Amino acid sequence: ELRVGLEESELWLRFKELTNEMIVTKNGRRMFPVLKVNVSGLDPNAMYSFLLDFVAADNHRWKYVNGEWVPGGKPEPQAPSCVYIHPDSPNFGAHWMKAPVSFSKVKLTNKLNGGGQIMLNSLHKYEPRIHIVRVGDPQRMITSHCFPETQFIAVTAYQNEEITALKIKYN
Ligand SMILES: C[C@@H](CO)N(C)c1ncccc1F
Repeated sequence: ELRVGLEESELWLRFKELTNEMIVTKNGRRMFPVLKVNVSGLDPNAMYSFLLDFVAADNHRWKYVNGEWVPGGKPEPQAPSCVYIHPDSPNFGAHWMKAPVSFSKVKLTNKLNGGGQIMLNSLHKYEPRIHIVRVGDPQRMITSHCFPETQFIAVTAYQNEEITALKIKYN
């Protein structure tokens, strides 16, 4: 049976209980923590690509008020559908399953300034989602996993000083 498990779930949860924040910049910022998953029950002989996108979690934006995240207005029009191809794509099931799959090079941006970056809206909540794409398949079979532990708000700067501190502590 295909299983995709979140690595360092305990670490993600320490950020999620504060409300997680990720920085977006003109030139794109790598994530901390890094999304890493373990994979079982692929066909070790088949070839697959791994894709990552970010699903808008709400029909409103957020604001940090009196040390609390609160609904902060109506949303902006949704960010363009940005998909990151894991640089090991395409590869054998055996490759994907032998060691955790790390998305360490993906960059979050608030400008469509190219470079395979993911465009997000500041002060909007996103949930990372991994797709597994079987190569050479006439049915173009895809599997999608969502990682609710990894929810965060895109920010141009940290709002919660505890998040700022957590990021320095564990990174
Ligand atoms: C929560 C911590 C242990 O305090 N832990 C599970 C960690 N896991 C991965 C990277 C860094 C970590 F520190």
